[PDB]
Amino acid sequence: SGFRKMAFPSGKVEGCMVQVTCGTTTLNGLWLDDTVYCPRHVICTAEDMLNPNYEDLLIRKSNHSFLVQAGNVQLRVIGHSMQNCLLRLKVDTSNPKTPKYKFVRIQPGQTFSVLACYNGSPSGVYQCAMRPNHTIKGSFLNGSCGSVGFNIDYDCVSFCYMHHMELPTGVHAGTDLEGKFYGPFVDRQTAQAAGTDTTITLNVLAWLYAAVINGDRWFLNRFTTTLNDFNLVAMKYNYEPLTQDHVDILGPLSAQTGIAVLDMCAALKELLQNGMNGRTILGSTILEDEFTPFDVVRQCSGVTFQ
Ligand SMILES: CC(C)C[C@H](NC(=O)/C=C/c1ccccc1)C(=O)N[C@H](C=O)C[C@@H]1CCNC1=O
Repeated sequence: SGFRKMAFPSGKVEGCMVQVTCGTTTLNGLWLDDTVYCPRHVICTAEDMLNPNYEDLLIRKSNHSFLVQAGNVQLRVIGHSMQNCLLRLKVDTSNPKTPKYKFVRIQPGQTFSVLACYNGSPSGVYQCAMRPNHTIKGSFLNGSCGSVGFNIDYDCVSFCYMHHMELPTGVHAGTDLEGKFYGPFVDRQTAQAAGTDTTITLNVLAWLYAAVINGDRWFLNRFTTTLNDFNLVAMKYNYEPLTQDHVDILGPLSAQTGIAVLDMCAALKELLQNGMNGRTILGSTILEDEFTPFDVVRQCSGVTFQ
């Protein structure tokens, strides 16, 4: 029993974090096979960071403008290129600790683990949701750029995020591992506002199913609702519209609890309209939206506490 925001075990990723220095700027790089990936603003000085032209800044560097340190071992750069907002450094050594990996671009509402690192040395692990507005509510200080977000399937690491910047509201923005930003952000030392954000309705629902799987039914009711009538309430409460695909996705959790999706939607509509009346759900006083249906199936028992 229990339900916690749970990261993936970070060991396979720890073995790939390195430190990358260029001039005075130092940040983290990801070392896989014979390549180190890292944010391209490592080649920027304080002057450059406001309005940098990275094509121009980069051609002025050689391979030996870049210092790559893996633990104590210094790694020799033997090639470099720019891929969107990333730099690809080829090094003379292949990382023997490289795991089976893919690069994926996650979709809004999906979750991933973050391995926060400073000077190429892992520091902490936590679980994040890609918000609809393409930000993540991370925990990052100066020096954290190059930290990665990842999921782990069996023994394959799916890298999906590299950290680049912090927005004025304290949330974070970054790229996939091809250097393409999530959301409309750019790597420039300027304030850029997150778009307005929304609650992830599919995740709220998967988590109410987790509560029932773990044996708690107090919030259910006798009513039901149409998709459209639910979506009138969701829009009043700044919840994402529920679609027929999201209903379909909840099929397995609906099956395991015996609670039809639109019945659970009627439960959520009532929770939105009346509040929770000083009660908790899975230990929380608010409706949680950073667990996907995949997260719920992964963590809960396949046997409901009936
Ligand atoms: C050249 C750019 C892309 C670098 C990036 N710059 C920024 O994140 C600037 C953010 C900002 C906030 C308010 C007003 C104006 C700007 C950065 O510092 N990135 C840092 C990576 O090293 C991570 C920051 C540092 C503090 N917490 C973080 O997540």
